[PDB]
Amino acid sequence: LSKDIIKLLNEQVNKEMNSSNLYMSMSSWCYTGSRYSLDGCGTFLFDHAAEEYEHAKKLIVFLNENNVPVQLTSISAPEHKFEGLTQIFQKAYEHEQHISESINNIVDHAIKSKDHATFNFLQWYVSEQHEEEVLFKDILDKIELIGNENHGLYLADQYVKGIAKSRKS
Amino acid sequence: MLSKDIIKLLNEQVNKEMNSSNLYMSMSSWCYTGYSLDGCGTFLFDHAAEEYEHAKKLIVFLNENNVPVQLTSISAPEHKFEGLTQIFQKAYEHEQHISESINNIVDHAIKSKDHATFNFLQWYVSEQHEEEVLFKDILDKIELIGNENHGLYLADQYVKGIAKSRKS
Amino acid sequence: MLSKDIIKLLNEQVNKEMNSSNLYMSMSSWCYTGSSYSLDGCGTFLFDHAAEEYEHAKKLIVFLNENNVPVQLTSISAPEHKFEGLTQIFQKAYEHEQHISESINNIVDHAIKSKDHATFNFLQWYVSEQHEEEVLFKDILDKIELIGNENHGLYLADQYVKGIAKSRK
Amino acid sequence: MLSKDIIKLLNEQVNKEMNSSNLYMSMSSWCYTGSYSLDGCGTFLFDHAAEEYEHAKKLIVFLNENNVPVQLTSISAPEHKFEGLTQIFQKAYEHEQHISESINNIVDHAIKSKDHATFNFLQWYVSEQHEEEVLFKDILDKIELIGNENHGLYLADQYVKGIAKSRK
Amino acid sequence: MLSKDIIKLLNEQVNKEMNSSNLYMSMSSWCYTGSYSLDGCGTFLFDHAAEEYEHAKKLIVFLNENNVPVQLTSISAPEHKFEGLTQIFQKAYEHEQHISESINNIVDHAIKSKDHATFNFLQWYVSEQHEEEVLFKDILDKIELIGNENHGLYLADQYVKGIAKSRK
Amino acid sequence: MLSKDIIKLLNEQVNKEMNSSNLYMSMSSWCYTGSSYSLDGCGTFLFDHAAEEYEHAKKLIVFLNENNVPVQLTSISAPEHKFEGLTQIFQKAYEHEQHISESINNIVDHAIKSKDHATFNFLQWYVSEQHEEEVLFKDILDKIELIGNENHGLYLADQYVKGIAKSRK
Amino acid sequence: MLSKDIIKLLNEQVNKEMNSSNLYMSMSSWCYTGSYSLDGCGTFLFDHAAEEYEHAKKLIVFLNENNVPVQLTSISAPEHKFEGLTQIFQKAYEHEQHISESINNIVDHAIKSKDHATFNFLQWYVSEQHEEEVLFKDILDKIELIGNENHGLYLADQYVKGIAKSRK
Ligand SMILES: [Cl-]
Ligand SMILES: [Cl-]
Ligand SMILES: [Cl-]
Ligand SMILES: [Cl-]
Ligand SMILES: [Cl-]
Ligand SMILES: [Fe+3]
Ligand SMILES: [Fe+3]
Ligand SMILES: [Fe+3]
Ligand code: NA
Ligand code: NA
Ligand code: NA
Ligand code: NA
Ligand code: NA
Ligand code: NA
Ligand code: NA
Ligand code: NA
Ligand code: NA
Ligand code: NA
Ligand code: NA
Ligand code: NA
Ligand code: NA
Ligand code: NA
Ligand code: NA
Ligand code: NA
Ligand code: NA
Ligand code: NA
Repeated sequence: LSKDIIKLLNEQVNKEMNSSNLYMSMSSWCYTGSRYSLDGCGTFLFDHAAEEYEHAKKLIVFLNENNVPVQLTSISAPEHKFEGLTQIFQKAYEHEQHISESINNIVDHAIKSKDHATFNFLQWYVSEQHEEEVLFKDILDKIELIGNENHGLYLADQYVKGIAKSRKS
Repeated sequence: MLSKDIIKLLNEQVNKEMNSSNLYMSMSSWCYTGYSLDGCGTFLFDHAAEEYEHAKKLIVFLNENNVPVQLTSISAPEHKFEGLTQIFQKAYEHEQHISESINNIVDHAIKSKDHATFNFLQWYVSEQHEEEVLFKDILDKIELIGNENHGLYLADQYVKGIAKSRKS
Repeated sequence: MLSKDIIKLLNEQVNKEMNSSNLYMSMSSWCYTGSSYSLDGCGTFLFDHAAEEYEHAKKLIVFLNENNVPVQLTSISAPEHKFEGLTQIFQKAYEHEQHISESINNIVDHAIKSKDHATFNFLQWYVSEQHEEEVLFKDILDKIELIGNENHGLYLADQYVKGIAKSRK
Repeated sequence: MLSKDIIKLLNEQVNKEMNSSNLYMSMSSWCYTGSYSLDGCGTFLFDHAAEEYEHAKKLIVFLNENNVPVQLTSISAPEHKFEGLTQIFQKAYEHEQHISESINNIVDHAIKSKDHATFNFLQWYVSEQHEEEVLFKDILDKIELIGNENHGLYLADQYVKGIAKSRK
Repeated sequence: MLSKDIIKLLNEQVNKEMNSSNLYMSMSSWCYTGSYSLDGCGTFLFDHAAEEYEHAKKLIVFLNENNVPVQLTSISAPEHKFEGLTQIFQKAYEHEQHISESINNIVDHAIKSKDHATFNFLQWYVSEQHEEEVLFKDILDKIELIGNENHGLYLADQYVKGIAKSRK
Repeated sequence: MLSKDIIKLLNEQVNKEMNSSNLYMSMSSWCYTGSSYSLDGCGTFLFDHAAEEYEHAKKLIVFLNENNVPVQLTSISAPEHKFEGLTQIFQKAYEHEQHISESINNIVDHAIKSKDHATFNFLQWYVSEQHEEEVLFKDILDKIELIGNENHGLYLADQYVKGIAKSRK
Repeated sequence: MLSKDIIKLLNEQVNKEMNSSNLYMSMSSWCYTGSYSLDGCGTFLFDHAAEEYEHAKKLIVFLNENNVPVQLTSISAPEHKFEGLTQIFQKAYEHEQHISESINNIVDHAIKSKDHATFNFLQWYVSEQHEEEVLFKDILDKIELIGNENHGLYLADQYVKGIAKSRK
């Protein structure tokens, strides 16, 4: 593995751990707010946090198997106060776009350095990340379609609860 | 509902478990690249993942009880270690510290008559105890085998067997 | 052998559970016929919860009989029957469950003080089930508040609770 | 809809069933602790108490489904002191005869007021109550046949234990 | 690791269980040969003796797995002469109450010293011992209910035989 | 009916088996915690052998009860607890098994002399099992001596015994 | 081939078994008709008679297969009058002790004369006879424990009926 690819992979491990924390904090906001219980969204975000940690694990396995040191850096406290349900999913979606871009950057570097084993390895991750980014866009758009007049938050929360349930099953 | 003190201790425990997860990943990586000791490396990786599972279970409990989760900043884990004995000695000491921290929570739950929380924590007391004992056993086996000749190989194979039997 | 204090607290708990069971039957009936819609989802849920409370009473009576302790049943007061609305009924129910949780904690505390470990051990199923019940009532109450009662809110809330009742049996 | 008179009689019947349930729990406890335990009789009476509560529940379902208010009354503290096993079963049997009579009164009323849906619904209850009344008469008579000289109480208790077990 | 005080109490508990096992073997033999054989009671007491040894073994496993030395003491010669069946079950019941109290003492100590892993482990034992104590009370009371006039001893022995058979 | 001598020898054998069981539990504990490594393979093996010795005691008690002979339990002396090393512990255990074999031979011999064939016949399972145990201890002792204690010898020996324990249960 | 002395002892044993079978048939009949029927004891003794004949047959097979002449003697008319149920089982038990002694004598002889094939063959018989002797002692003792006041004979007969049924 090249020096640059090693550095980018280590940074990606750290980004995934940071994402996991961020989504746990968002999950907690859904259940208890900046200090309603939106348990559908809360469950979905918790499960997504756990999935991000699974990505970090898979990257660590790859580093260990390739004999490259894993360099875990300090963990920053995630944001814990959010304005509302739309805003939380808008931040999440933007965050997923940033993660997509960071993976694209690694893949691009693997092509440039002719590291095709690493290119090949990363395909599961490109593909899963894309599905995640699209899923967040879809939920964000559904929250906006439903609206928050009357029982809109309830309907949105039930919609997201359904998505969470179907992705575990 | 939960007392202020119990909430604070539970949040601190979530952070301690995340910190443990990172520490064990760093130890795992030292095993692979610090000689490659893949048996120890796999075992420690799996133990890191298990600590994160403990953090998750605690977060579920907090969410379900409507208590805010406060994830804090954590220092980077130590990454340089002196040798295989020393790494397992540090790990074991760390597990004893985690045991003590859980005992403190359980003690506070008794004092504040929070028996729902006492009851919840029993799986965690039990699993943590099994972990602490397992680390002591591995440490002692590493010392029984010794590092003369192929001792490190035998120790690594022994630990590889433990890792395999605990996933199965 | 059980201490005098523990015997008295266990007997009081039998009587409290019978009282709770009747209270939940009365709440159930309010849902079906209270002064003015039929809320059969909530009505079914509360009926089922009433029956479960009586099962708690029965389990405590079995324990007393098996331990050779006399059961001392007192008069069980007629429950309250008039309620102001759906939110209020679930607010009262939730507060009532919190009171039951406290009363069990008090017994458990006394078992520790008198070193009655057998009784401590017996009571753990009850601590655990009670906590699940208290949380369930908090969740329903919060959902009722999220939905609101503008337009078909009450219908939505009732359908939500109907679904919970069905999934728990 | 159900007539006013029938509604009142049905609610009174619910209350009688709840009252019976409590009385039989108290009788059950006397068997266990009223030394020595009559656990056969104690189990049988406990189970009969539970069955009476099942009847109360069935009646409440019918009221809820018919859109009629359920009006639960206070349940009086039951008798707790009894002179002996014969006397307890004599009281129980007399109590079951009273419950039979109270059901007959409702059914009679349903015929007179032309509430045939209610008449039809109550048939399971007429039938089950009759079986209960007969069962109590049979047990009481068996207790009398066995007698209490020597180990007569033991024999009676074992007989009733057998009945309790076969009915579960 | 386990505290010094808890280690000592746990070892004492092992020894109490071994002592109980021997006492119940002696009581079993009195039933068979203390003419006539009370083989129902004899079988029940033998089986209970074996169960006490199973408790001793479970405790020893816990000590071995926790790296604590097991210190077995001499087991005193048990009482072998008894006045009758009531008296034997009265002694047995009192003995079970003493064992219950000794377990409560350890559990209490575990709470006070914050050894929650040990508290958690001991719950199976608290629960099983309570069932045993109650079972002895029930048998003793049944022996008293049956009496010894005529074939009372036979009836009592057949009752206990039935219990022994259903518990296997 | 059993002779006086046979009754006394059978009672003595009950007490010897209880004493053996305790001795093997103490040896087991030495393996796990003796003054200085954890030898859990040997520890498990010896625990299991202790339990089996107690099963021998139980079978003899059943025979006495069924034959209407009083069981006369004496005090069971505390076992020895300090041992010098792995070789020495298995040397003591093997010698102890040889002594038990002799004590059974003495009973069998007395049964022949008193023409107590029923007792002779009963004792054959015990002669046979004891012989298998004695041989097993000789085999382990010899294996411990073949491996030696230079380097990881103790570890190898402990793994060997662990395998025997596992295959016997 | 079998020695002359062993052949004679084996033939005598066949004859003893045939004689036992007849004696137990007579005892069986006394139970049924010696008013009232003790059919439990009657069935048990009949079945035991049949079992003794099965032992005779097994011994005859061994003699035939070893090429030794079987010499059957006259079977003496058995006792037919007995004083009561205790006395009948006391005679039966004493008879079983005599049969045990006669088997011990043959086995002893086989050791002394070095006929180990015969020693080996006889082990099933030593073992079965011992179980029979013990069973008769147990029944006799139970008859004594129950007593004959009131319905004691009925209880004893039902007890033995149960044994007969479980052994088939
Ligand atoms: Cl930070
Ligand atoms: Cl921070
Ligand atoms: Cl009323
Ligand atoms: Cl001691
Ligand atoms: Cl002859
Ligand atoms: Fe709508
Ligand atoms: Fe009788
Ligand atoms: Fe080697
Ligand atoms: Na992602
Ligand atoms: Na841990
Ligand atoms: Na209503
Ligand atoms: Na409740
Ligand atoms: Na009583
Ligand atoms: Na319904
Ligand atoms: Na009433
Ligand atoms: Na009835
Ligand atoms: Na006896
Ligand atoms: Na173990
Ligand atoms: Na002792
Ligand atoms: Na016990
Ligand atoms: Na050791
Ligand atoms: Na042995
Ligand atoms: Na007759
Ligand atoms: Na043949
Ligand atoms: Na003859
Ligand atoms: Na015979």
